[PDB]
Amino acid sequence: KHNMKAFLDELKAENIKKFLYNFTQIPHLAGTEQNFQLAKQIQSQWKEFGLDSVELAHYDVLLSYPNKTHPNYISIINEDGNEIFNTSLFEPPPPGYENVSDIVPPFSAFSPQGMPEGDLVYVNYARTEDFFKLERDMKINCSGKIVIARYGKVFRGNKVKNAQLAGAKGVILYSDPADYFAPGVKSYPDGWNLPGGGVQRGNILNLNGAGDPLTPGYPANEYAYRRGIAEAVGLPSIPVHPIGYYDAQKLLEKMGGSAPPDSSWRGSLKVPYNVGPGFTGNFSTQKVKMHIHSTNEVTRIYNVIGTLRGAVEPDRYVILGGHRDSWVFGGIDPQSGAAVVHEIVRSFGTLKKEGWRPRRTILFASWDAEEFGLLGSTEWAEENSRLLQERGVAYINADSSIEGNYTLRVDCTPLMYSLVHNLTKELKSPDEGFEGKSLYESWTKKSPSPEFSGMPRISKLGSGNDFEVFFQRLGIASGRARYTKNWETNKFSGYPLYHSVYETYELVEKFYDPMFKYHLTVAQVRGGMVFELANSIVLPFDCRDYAVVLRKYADKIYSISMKHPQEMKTYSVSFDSLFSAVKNFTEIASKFSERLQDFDKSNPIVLRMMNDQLMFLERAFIDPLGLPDRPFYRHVIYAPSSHNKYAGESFPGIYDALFDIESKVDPSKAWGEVKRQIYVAAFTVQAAAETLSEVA
Amino acid sequence: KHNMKAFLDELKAENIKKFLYNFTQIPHLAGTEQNFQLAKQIQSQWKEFGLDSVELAHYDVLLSYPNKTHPNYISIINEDGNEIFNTSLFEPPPPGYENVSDIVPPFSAFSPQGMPEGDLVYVNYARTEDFFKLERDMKINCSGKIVIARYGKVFRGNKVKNAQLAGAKGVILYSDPADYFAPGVKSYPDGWNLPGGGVQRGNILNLNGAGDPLTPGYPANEYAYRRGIAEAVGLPSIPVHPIGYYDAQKLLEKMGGSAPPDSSWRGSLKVPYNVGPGFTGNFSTQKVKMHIHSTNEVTRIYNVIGTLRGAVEPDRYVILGGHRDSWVFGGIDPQSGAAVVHEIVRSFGTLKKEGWRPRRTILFASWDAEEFGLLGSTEWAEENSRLLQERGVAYINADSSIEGNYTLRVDCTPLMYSLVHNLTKELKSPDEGFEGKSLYESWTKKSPSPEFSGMPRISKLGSGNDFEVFFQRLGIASGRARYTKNWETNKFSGYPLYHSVYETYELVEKFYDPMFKYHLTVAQVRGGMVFELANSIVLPFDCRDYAVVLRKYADKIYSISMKHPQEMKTYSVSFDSLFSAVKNFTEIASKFSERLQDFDKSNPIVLRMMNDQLMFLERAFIDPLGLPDRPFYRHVIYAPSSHNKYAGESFPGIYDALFDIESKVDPSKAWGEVKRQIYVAAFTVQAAAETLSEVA
Ligand SMILES: *[C@@H]1O[C@H](CO)[C@@H](O[C@@H]2O[C@H](CO)[C@@H](O[C@@H]3O[C@H](CO[C@H]4O[C@H](CO)[C@@H](O)[C@H](O)[C@@H]4O)[C@@H](O)[C@H](O[C@H]4O[C@H](CO)[C@@H](O)[C@H](O)[C@@H]4O)[C@@H]3O)[C@H](O)[C@H]2NC(C)=O)[C@H](O)[C@H]1NC(C)=O
Ligand SMILES: *[C@@H]1O[C@H](CO)[C@@H](O[C@@H]2O[C@H](CO)[C@@H](O[C@@H]3O[C@H](CO[C@H]4O[C@H](CO)[C@@H](O)[C@H](O)[C@@H]4O)[C@@H](O)[C@H](O[C@H]4O[C@H](CO)[C@@H](O)[C@H](O)[C@@H]4O)[C@@H]3O)[C@H](O)[C@H]2NC(C)=O)[C@H](O)[C@H]1NC(C)=O
Ligand SMILES: *[C@@H]1O[C@H](CO)[C@@H](O[C@@H]2O[C@H](CO)[C@@H](O[C@@H]3O[C@H](CO)[C@@H](O)[C@H](O)[C@@H]3O)[C@H](O)[C@H]2NC(C)=O)[C@H](O)[C@H]1NC(C)=O
Ligand SMILES: *[C@@H]1O[C@H](CO)[C@@H](O[C@@H]2O[C@H](CO)[C@@H](O[C@@H]3O[C@H](CO)[C@@H](O)[C@H](O)[C@@H]3O)[C@H](O)[C@H]2NC(C)=O)[C@H](O)[C@H]1NC(C)=O
Ligand SMILES: *[C@@H]1O[C@H](CO)[C@@H](O[C@@H]2O[C@H](CO)[C@@H](O)[C@H](O)[C@H]2NC(C)=O)[C@H](O)[C@H]1NC(C)=O
Ligand SMILES: *[C@@H]1O[C@H](CO)[C@@H](O[C@@H]2O[C@H](CO)[C@@H](O)[C@H](O)[C@H]2NC(C)=O)[C@H](O)[C@H]1NC(C)=O
Ligand SMILES: *[C@@H]1O[C@H](CO)[C@@H](O[C@@H]2O[C@H](CO)[C@@H](O)[C@H](O)[C@H]2NC(C)=O)[C@H](O)[C@H]1NC(C)=O
Ligand SMILES: *[C@@H]1O[C@H](CO)[C@@H](O[C@@H]2O[C@H](CO)[C@@H](O)[C@H](O)[C@H]2NC(C)=O)[C@H](O)[C@H]1NC(C)=O
Ligand SMILES: CC(C)C[C@@H](NC(=O)O[C@@H](CCC(=O)O)C(=O)O)C(=O)O
Ligand SMILES: CC(C)C[C@@H](NC(=O)O[C@@H](CCC(=O)O)C(=O)O)C(=O)O
Ligand SMILES: *[C@@H]1O[C@H](CO)[C@@H](O)[C@H](O)[C@H]1NC(C)=O
Ligand SMILES: *[C@@H]1O[C@H](CO)[C@@H](O)[C@H](O)[C@H]1NC(C)=O
Ligand SMILES: *[C@@H]1O[C@H](CO)[C@@H](O)[C@H](O)[C@H]1NC(C)=O
Ligand SMILES: *[C@@H]1O[C@H](CO)[C@@H](O)[C@H](O)[C@H]1NC(C)=O
Ligand SMILES: *[C@@H]1O[C@H](CO)[C@@H](O)[C@H](O)[C@H]1NC(C)=O
Ligand SMILES: *[C@@H]1O[C@H](CO)[C@@H](O)[C@H](O)[C@H]1NC(C)=O
Ligand SMILES: [Ca+2]
Ligand SMILES: [Ca+2]
Ligand SMILES: [Cl-]
Ligand SMILES: [Cl-]
Ligand SMILES: [Zn+2]
Ligand SMILES: [Zn+2]
Ligand SMILES: [Zn+2]
Ligand SMILES: [Zn+2]
Repeated sequence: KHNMKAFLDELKAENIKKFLYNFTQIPHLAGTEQNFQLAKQIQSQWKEFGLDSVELAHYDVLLSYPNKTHPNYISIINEDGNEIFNTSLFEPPPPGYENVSDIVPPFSAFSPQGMPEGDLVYVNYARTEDFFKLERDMKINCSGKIVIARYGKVFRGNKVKNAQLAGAKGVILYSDPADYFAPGVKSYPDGWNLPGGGVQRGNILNLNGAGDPLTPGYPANEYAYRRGIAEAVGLPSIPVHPIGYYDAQKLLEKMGGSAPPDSSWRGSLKVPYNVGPGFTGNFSTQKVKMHIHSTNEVTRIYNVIGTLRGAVEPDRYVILGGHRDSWVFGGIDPQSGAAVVHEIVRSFGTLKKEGWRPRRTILFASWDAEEFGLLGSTEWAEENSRLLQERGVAYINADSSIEGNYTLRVDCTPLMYSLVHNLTKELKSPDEGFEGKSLYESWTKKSPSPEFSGMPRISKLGSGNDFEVFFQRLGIASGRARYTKNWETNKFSGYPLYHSVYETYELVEKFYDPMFKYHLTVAQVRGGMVFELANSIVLPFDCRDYAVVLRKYADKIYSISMKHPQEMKTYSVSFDSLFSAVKNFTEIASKFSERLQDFDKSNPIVLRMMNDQLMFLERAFIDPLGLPDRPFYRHVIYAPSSHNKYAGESFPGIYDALFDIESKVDPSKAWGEVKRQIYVAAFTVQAAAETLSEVA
Repeated sequence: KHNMKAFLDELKAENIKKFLYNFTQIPHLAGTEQNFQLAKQIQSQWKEFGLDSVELAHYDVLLSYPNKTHPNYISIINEDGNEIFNTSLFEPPPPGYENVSDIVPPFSAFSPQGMPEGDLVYVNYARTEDFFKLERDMKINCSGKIVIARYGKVFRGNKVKNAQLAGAKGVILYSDPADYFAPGVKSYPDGWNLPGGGVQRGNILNLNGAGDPLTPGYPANEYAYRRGIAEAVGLPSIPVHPIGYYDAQKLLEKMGGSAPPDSSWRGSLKVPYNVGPGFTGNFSTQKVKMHIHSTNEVTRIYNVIGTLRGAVEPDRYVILGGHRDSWVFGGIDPQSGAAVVHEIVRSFGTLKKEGWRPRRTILFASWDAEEFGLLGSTEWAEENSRLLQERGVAYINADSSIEGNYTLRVDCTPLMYSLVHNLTKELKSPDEGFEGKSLYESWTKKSPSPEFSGMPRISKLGSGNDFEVFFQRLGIASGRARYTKNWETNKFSGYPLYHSVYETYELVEKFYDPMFKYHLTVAQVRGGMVFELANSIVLPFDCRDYAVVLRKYADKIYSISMKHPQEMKTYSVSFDSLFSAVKNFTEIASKFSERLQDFDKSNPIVLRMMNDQLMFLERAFIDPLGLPDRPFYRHVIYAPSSHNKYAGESFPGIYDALFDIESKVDPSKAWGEVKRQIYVAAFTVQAAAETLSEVA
């Protein structure tokens, strides 16, 4: 028969392996011919796999590339203006790829051009709190300095924004062995650690959900009217360049000025980690000079969109999407995800050729230009926003299936918590020592919930991937699942070879997943979720799980405010409305759940009415006015952190109103805005609750 | 049986008459006790009439009232500062009402306080083109002058905005007999003309759809956080007061300076209509002084919301709404509408008591505070926006049923054109000389379409009534219908006794509609529309009618642009994308219409899928970013005119970008913005078209 088990049993580790090899032999950088050729290949294969239609959706977006005949690099210059040390022009290519053409050298995409020259200040991870420590506690002024920051902890675009706001005239980003070299493991090609010549590529935009910097709000189609570059969204104002730890050692070893303030500022290199500014006595007349010549260029990109039409509710869409573009070979990011999507489409297509169709329509997407700011997913969603907001049931992301081989890592809306628990209880653990046990059992053992015994950790959605437009702009229930490494403290830093030329097929096959069993398990989780969302008669969302988390978030935000009890008295700052709304949501959700299990199961209108109530529940948390100064982050419960795009923040409007409030010059105005955000949150929670009330 | 004919036959002229008398014996000013008492009465009666639930929804909004012990008035002062002439403190009350308490004296709601003193400039109707003529052609400077303007042609808030922008320090509004005294008709109480002591009340806000000035975006509930008055939306900065033509004659008779520029500036009073500034030689040292002491006050208002639950689609809402608050007795505005709504609810309730229910849910609303800026409808829609945008099928307004007795006047979305044609063909004309003929026949004869032989005129929706939030903010298909007077050239000026103490029951019964036959016909049109919208199996919308009008609007906007052919060449301004989108909409709508008539009529999912496509078609014209500087006008095809809130403008984003473009100092920038608006319009039309495509 044609059920979830038939779907899941058709998925094969060996196919995922074959696909990963196929997708990682040459670079697939967004906007390049090689990436268009792969788009055409996946379009052809998805048609052959059995999808009803498979189309390319193209857009012309702003991208950024180094100048091939004018390379980017950093120097130390002496007082004569001789360049006495230069950083590398490329990463040493991996064995057997030293003749591959078109490997883009390391660069920070969207850096402006410039040749700034100055003294270095070391800023640790360039986090908001690192800059607070420098300016407020240490009294070090970054104005007109070049800052050097280690990668890790937060999205690199936030580091750049923080350095600009501190008055830096350039930023150097580097990978410290403390963050990218696990003790006791060898460097690539002999292990999975970053070598000293390896460098992490990546964009440094602050788009806040806008998509293409030139066309915020509207798709970058053939007649689009573009902003001028001076009005573009999210571009950095100062030059930025990334380097490896061999080169960083050379820039850091001569650093003078103040000692590091404590040990959380010292990495693993044999240098003092002095903060500066500038070099010690003998070298105090030497300076650092950047040479950045990259150009921004409007360039065509291509999404592949595959449709499997639903048999009963073809106007309800379940979307499985992940990106195809890579920095170089994309052995983990993104092709370990794309190979999994490819096998899922193949399995669904096998069932379709046997006469089966899902209840609801399934859309499959291979997005382009994710690495340049989620551009392909965002432009397509802008083009199709009316269809998505009235018809979109759920979005399941599918970037890298593995970033480690320890346990599962899931981030999703609370509406999917019960679905994920139930599905993982029905899947076999691939883990050593859990033979014969469920994935739920191994995952719960290795990643326990901080709040509940016998349950696994599930995190908030932040951003930094292609679910952002669907979840934070449009309010479509979204989720993601992948295998990860131990110690989720380091989760925002990436794995050691992230965005380097060393992320290859061989890396995955030799060091991560030789039997492709972790890939297979992740295919069963993502595919199983899509199967349930597209086939369950009642949508598999539990509104009571939202009620639980809303109380947790309300307790958390109240606790932050209560660090300022005198101000809460003076300005009559009350959270009563917010707790009332959460209480009401809890009561209404409980009654709705009772009707959902009781309602006349023979009545397809009451069913679809109740399915519409479940589908539009995530949508109810959207505020059409957006969050302050971030018009494309419209979800009132969740937004990417203003300090770290990768992290989700709960009740973000109230959180940002409270952040560093003790430093605001006009406290009455500042606390007025806290009160306004409490009203907006309490109203939105109550409005969302009321969508679950009886409809008339 | 229980069909539309049973509904329509139950409606009685005599009941409408009884209700109108009942609703007009005492003033029902928003925020007053008398108006709360009437809300409670209508709640009780709607329950007794048979509705499933009837609730009050209350809000606390900014309202404005004169000071009872410090009256507003205008003077002419001599050089000694003696007040030699004062305007009236009240309108002489009508016969038998001279002892009615709490008649609010004439005032302009939301005027600031002030006692400005200066020279008068006469500005005709204070339209954008009147100010253009004064400053540009006549070289008259209004800076620091008091302007005097006649009512008519455009909404009074636009006059006030125009006077402020010209630098006026006060505005005097008056009713000229040219606009408010029909030749050969007697003054009230002997006829329906405005007496010389009659004065038109009315608010002078420029809200642009915001609702309560203190809470834009969110309902003014019990925990709302308000803006300070300095940040309130839409308040005027200069004092404003209205007067009758006896008083206006006294202010205008001494006017000197320049002669009127032509005869379209002269009204019917025996004065020169000199433009000023100031008075002629002998009186040149006299000035005009305003004394305004009104206060703005947050005040509770109450909407009555009645529900008749649908039998098959209870989660689909058809709304019939109109306001209850009046300036004084509200004999025409609004109680001639409210009495009709009351009889419609009574008829629906009779059918319900016999076991009938409509297919879809019908919501009935008695809105408060319409006269102070559409506040009650807008706050309720802000509170319920998530429910309305996912479930709202249609909104039918119900302000005054009659403003004349000549023929029908309909404004609606093109989606309702076919519904209105079909219904009026099935109704009897009440008109003299059309006995035995259809309403369609009399209406088409008296108000022919400017474009099509054998069809009636149907106008665009503008604003100035409670449909605004539903149609221009939320994108719910909306319509309105009433009986009107001849010569629709004067349609924006009102009938002579509009917003005066003389609008009484006696006015309607003696002079407008003694047999209540025009009221009955309007009840059959509004009720018949609500019946069809709530009961037709397929929603009674024809998307092909939108396609026709979109081509007309595209031709019109292209023609405006083509007055500037040299600029269109220089800046490559092309309308090709917009015409392409309209062509595509036309083709897709045609194919959708074919499926709608062909689809398997036994399949309720294809039906509801296709009903959802019809319901969300109006919704597709909403841009979540709004129009420039008008965030609550989000419909891209229609917005209230920026020059006249009562008039609708088509493709408003392009129209406003083109308006007076030859006067912009930076033509490249100005034409860039025209091109941006063409892209937005072309994109939105294509996106709306695509919602009618096959769904997968
Ligand atoms: C969580 O869910 C509950 C419902 O269980 C909501 O409760 C409502 O809470 C508000 C307070 O925010 C109450 O508002 C009060 O309404 C009174 C009149 O209520 C009657 O009439 C209405 C019809 O209009 C009915 O809906 C209702 O059942 C009652 O019969 C007003 O008189 C109150 O105003 C007076 O008191 C206040 C406070 O002291 C003064 O400031 C005023 O000036 C005035 O004197 C007040 O407005 C409302 O009645 C409650 N509804 C109920 C119980 O059904 C919560 O609001 C909701 N939480 C959130 C965050 O939305
Ligand atoms: C009204 O409806 C029609 C559909 O009937 C839409 O037509 C589309 O119009 C656009 C132009 O705006 C066409 O875009 C062109 O697409 C070419 C590739 O198309 C092929 O591949 C796609 C899959 O990606 C298929 O959908 C399609 O069927 C084709 O097989 C590009 O090569 C074109 O770019 C090249 O030419 C232009 C113009 O000279 C250059 O500027 C470029 O640099 C490049 O050389 C171009 O982008 C699109 O193909 C049309 N779709 C069709 C026919 O199905 C209208 O757009 C629509 N109106 C509006 C307002 O939306
Ligand atoms: C995840 O799995 C759990 C456990 O199976 C699911 O909860 C269970 O769901 C069913 C509904 O299919 C409930 O059965 C019902 O029981 C009541 C009597 O209590 C009866 O009236 C109904 O006719 C029906 O048989 C069952 O109680 C419930 N168990 C719980 C809550 O412990 C859950 O729905 C799954 N989550 C999904 C699909 O998202
Ligand atoms: C307003 O009234 C007109 C005239 O009645 C309505 O148009 C008519 O609608 C019916 C659909 O109920 C059409 O009948 C169909 O004819 C085709 C064959 O051409 C057949 O395949 C179908 O089975 C069905 O019988 C009829 O053609 C059509 N007449 C027209 C367009 O002239 C119109 O729908 C009404 N508008 C509303 C309800 O909004
Ligand atoms: C990846 O797999 C695809 C699909 O099998 C290969 O593309 C095919 O190559 C054959 C032989 O060269 C051609 O005849 C077909 O036209 C191709 N099919 C499609 C759908 O493109 C591709 O060569 C493989 N790539 C690598 C690097 O191994
Ligand atoms: C670092 O690179 C720079 C640029 O290529 C080198 O400086 C150049 O040296 C050549 C040959 O001596 C001169 O013709 C250029 O005028 C120099 N350019 C600049 C911008 O200074 C420099 O030698 C390199 N330093 C090393 C390898 O230590
Ligand atoms: C308007 O009609 C209503 C409803 O008939 C009248 O209110 C009723 O008055 C009677 C007798 O005074 C009371 O016993 C009822 O309690 C009232 N009913 C309701 C539902 O309020 C009202 O008096 C009429 N008003 C005028 C001015 O004639
Ligand atoms: C217009 O009204 C004003 C204000 O009431 C009158 O001027 C006042 O006259 C009284 C009695 O003579 C004085 O006590 C006040 O000091 C005056 N007030 C002001 C503000 O001037 C004025 O007489 C009236 N003019 C008429 C009726 O022609
Ligand atoms: C496989 C993961 C490590 C990919 C990682 N995302 C990611 O690398 O996306 C890119 C682009 C993200 C963005 O521009 O928002 C980046 O961070 O440089 C994430 O989802 O955490
Ligand atoms: C019966 C009509 C003459 C009522 C008329 N509307 C109306 O009087 O509304 C009021 C308030 C309108 C507003 O504030 O938008 C006004 O214009 O003063 C209209 O719809 O044209
Ligand atoms: C890149 O640098 C070369 C060589 O100096 C120069 O000729 C060219 O203008 C640059 N290319 C771009 C795209 O700016
Ligand atoms: C940092 O330095 C610049 C000038 O070199 C100055 O404008 C700025 O105010 C300084 N900030 C401080 C001292 O906080
Ligand atoms: C994969 O698992 C093995 C066994 O625990 C381990 O030695 C290896 O380090 C893991 N690989 C990675 C990349 O973590
Ligand atoms: C109205 O005027 C009176 C009398 O001059 C004054 O006492 C009162 O303050 C005013 N009322 C308001 C509401 O401003
Ligand atoms: C109108 O008068 C004021 C000063 O009385 C002046 O500021 C303004 O520029 C004048 N406008 C003209 C002459 O257009
Ligand atoms: C009502 O109709 C009669 C007959 O044409 C006419 O004399 C009268 O003026 C009309 N009333 C109004 C208010 O137009
Ligand atoms: Ca865009
Ligand atoms: Ca409001
Ligand atoms: Cl992912
Ligand atoms: Cl109306
Ligand atoms: Zn990725
Ligand atoms: Zn990446
Ligand atoms: Zn009215
Ligand atoms: Zn009115």
